[PDB]
Amino acid sequence: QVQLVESGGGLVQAGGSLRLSCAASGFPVKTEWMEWYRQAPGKEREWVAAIWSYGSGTRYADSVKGRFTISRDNAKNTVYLQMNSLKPEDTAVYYCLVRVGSWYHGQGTQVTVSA
Amino acid sequence: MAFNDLLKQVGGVGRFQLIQVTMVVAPLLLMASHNTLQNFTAAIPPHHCRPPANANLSKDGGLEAWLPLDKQGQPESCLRFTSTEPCIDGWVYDNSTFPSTIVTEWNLVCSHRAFRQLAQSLYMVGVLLGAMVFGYLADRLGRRKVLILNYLQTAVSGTCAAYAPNYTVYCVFRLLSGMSLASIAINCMTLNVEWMPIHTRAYVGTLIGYVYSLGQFLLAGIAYAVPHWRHLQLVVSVPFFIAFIYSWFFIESARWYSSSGRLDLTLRALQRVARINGKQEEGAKLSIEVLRTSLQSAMELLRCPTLRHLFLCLSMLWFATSFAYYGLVMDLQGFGVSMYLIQVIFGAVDLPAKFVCFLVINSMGRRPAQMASLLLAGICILVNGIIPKSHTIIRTSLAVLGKGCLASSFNCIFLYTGELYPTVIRQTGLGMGSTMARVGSIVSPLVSMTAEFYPSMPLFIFGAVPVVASAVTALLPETLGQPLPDTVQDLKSRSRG
Repeated sequence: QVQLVESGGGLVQAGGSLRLSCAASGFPVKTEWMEWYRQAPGKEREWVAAIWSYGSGTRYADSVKGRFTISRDNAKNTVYLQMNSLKPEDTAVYYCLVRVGSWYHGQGTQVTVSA
Repeated sequence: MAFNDLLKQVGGVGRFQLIQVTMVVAPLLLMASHNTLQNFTAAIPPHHCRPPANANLSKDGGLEAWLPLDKQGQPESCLRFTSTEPCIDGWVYDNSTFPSTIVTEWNLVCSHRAFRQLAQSLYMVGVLLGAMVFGYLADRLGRRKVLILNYLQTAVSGTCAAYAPNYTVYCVFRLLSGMSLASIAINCMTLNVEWMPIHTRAYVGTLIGYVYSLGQFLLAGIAYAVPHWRHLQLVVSVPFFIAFIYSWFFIESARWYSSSGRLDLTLRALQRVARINGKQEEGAKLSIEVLRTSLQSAMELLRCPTLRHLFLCLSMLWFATSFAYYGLVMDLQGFGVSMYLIQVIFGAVDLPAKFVCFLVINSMGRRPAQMASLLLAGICILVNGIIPKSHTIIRTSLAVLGKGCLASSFNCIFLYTGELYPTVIRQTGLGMGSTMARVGSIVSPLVSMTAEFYPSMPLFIFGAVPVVASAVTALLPETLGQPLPDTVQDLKSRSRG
């Protein structure tokens, strides 16, 4: 199967920098939809980052454009979502998605902005 | 020394002929409207999976949690999240632009996406059948009984398709509608040609073209007036009921009566026509003895080699022309501009294109005009299909240029095929060319079915077919010298020259 173990969570000061990784196996990272979703505590699913195969297209959301960027690594078969200019409302759990039609919702990483 | 002498003797410019030819061609507006109606009656509005009622939207705070988004910024059109699972609680549509269509009533969407095109292909199968068999049935029965039957059948089928319990009823009634509509389209023109004298031949054809274009206008007018599909189909099909009601007032063509072996009916019809035309005195001299003394095949098509090649090339020409024309006409949901405006613009460009090709063929030639119409149409369709969806006004201008080119190619191919075949088999050639065009309209929706493999591939095929048709159209020679070939041997002798 396809495993999307993800790590990078922790305690980071507001406005800090973090590079969380979503390790992949069993398929190249340039073939399917490496999407991203997050659950703020008490909030519903939200769309933040998304890429398509071969990396010629990439789209963001209203609260994501111009502030966060998504990267890929074909050699490591990993997709990276760096985090800069955090706000107190950004605390969430980021979900890694294999495909738009993938039942493999990731286990998620807890990101805290603190003060 | 023929029926034509009696026709001038009876009339030719009288009130009866003009009133009958403006009264039998009026339903061609709805003929064109019914042919194209799938644009407005089966438009696809934006849609997405409906979240199950188990989840509460009050605590969700939005519908993004239960709907994946595509690259365009809209919710997914076939899929739903699990907290992924396919649409199993149906779909949700909007009513901002299209209040209702067939793809809204019977959710003809992903995993049923092909069924609307299948219904269209079944309607065109009905067209082909109701031409092929009803031509023989009209030759064996008449040209007025067949016309009234066509009016009744098209009206009944239109209403019954407007009220369809499910999709299968819709497809079957569309097949019957195609039957009747092809029969009326191919019978009204021949009845008008038979009744009217030689002077207004192809003048009736110009009138038919004008009526078709006016019907293209009228379709957009009704669509703007009535957007609901169950009401749009009813409004477009109701006047066919009054058409069947008042079409008992037609008068059978005297040529068919004479060809049936009886001249008493021909004499009665001619005296009636003289009576309504007001010149009873001149028609009084008519009698049975006067009529008698004055009124005096695919096998060989597929046997003769030169005839085989001529038929094959003309068949490909009709195939490509109808194929591309219908593929372009019945695909205007994704052209940016509103449906009604682009429809009336297509109807508008219909006329100047026909004027231009007529001027060119009467000045330059027929084969070059057909070539420059078909190749330009194919190029326009290709460059329309390769341009990204973001552009709207340039795409619409390209589409209207393409339709102008298709109409010019239609006129050119009809004229050339009329003045190309030998008089022995010319009528059979024209009929088989029309059959080829009808099966082309059959196959065009089947090609458009394959949008699932690639969204723009139907346009690619619709534009690639005419290009290869024009490329392989090589044996057909120019006919500007007006030789009017009579027999196969004369065709061979003039072929070398």
